[PDB]
Amino acid sequence: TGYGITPDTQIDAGALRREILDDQITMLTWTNEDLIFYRDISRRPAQSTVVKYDQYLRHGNVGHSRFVKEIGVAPVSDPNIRQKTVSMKYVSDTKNMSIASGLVNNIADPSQILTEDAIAVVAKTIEWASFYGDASLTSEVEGEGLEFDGLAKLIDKNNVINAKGNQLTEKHLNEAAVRIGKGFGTATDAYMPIGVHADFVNSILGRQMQLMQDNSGNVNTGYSVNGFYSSRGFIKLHGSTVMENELILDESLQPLPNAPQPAKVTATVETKQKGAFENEEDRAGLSYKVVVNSDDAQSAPSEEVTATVSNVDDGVKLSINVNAMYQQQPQFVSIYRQGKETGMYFLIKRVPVKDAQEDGTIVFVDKNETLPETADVFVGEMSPQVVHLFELLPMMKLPLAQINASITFAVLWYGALALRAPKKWARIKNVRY
Repeated sequence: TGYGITPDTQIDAGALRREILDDQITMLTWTNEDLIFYRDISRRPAQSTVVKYDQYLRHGNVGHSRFVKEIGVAPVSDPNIRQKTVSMKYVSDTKNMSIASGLVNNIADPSQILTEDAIAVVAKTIEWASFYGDASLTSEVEGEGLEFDGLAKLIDKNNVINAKGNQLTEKHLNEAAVRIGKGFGTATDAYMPIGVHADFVNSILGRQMQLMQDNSGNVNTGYSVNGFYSSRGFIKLHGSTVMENELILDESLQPLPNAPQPAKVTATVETKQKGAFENEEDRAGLSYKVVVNSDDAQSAPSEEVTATVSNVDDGVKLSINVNAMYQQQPQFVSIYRQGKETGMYFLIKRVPVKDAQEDGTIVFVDKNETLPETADVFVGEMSPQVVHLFELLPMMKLPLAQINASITFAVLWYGALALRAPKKWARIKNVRY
């Protein structure tokens, strides 16, 4: 009031006559441009039913048999198997504008800030849909609304485990490049996260020292590493800055979301008291922290291996984390994710396994793998004949019908990601950040 002002909290019950100011928004987040794997994947349409056919070769029999005197035996050529892969439908849109707050005075808003929020949220859910989730066998056998994953199905012989999270020693990349060698192809790219492509620089390499006749003072230091080449020359387009699963919001940011429509918090996983049979050393005991119930159609337990087990490479496997799932229908729970321990050290959770759901009673999960560090980096050949993204209908927006004098709103399809060469690509696990 009166004379003298500031800092004064502008309630006019706390204040005087003076006129506050305001600005243009400044986005600190993942942007749209900052997505990469979704930017470079080549894309062709699948005009189809949600399925389609992919026709795929494996070759003849040569050996000591065929060995040439007069005639052969049975010139049976090939299997040529065929493999479908389904499309998937994943618009995620709850958009609203109160005709009140669309018509008042604004900041540049909203129906541009909304379309951005949409096209961004879906077109991120694409590449995240590419890097992790397979079709998790759901409440009962079928596909699911989840995109049959880009790199989960890949793993057959190409995942070179780093027995513990270690550096990228440039020997591993070489190994994944000869693995993709025997698959008749030459790995041209690499990806994810930016918490490796640094620690592949600041930890290991770039420590050549040039102590020369060299001027005092002004000179650079350090090293910036792209264009690695081993068997065959390539680039690492790398450092997405995106991980969703890897860092679980199961941290203190854990928030029940309307436990009405959020399936009931899982029974805090039955404590293993881990017994040592399955491949492992003799680990410690294991503890459990009651879960924080999660979004539409998923419940996620927490702990895995807690106290003493974590001295290097004991391969300590929490024996039975038995998740007792009891739910009143909200969305009958499907994926019950065991998101493993805080880390040996820096306490924020991680995500070892999304396990599709069957027992007939409590889910059973043995453990040790991948646990817990930021891990993957994905090397292989991106080229329209190898990693290929099927767009049933491109991203569109359709309006909807009004009831509450709000306005609903939507974006639309993407479809699925199909490999033509499930062996010509490679992913290595348990790197570090």
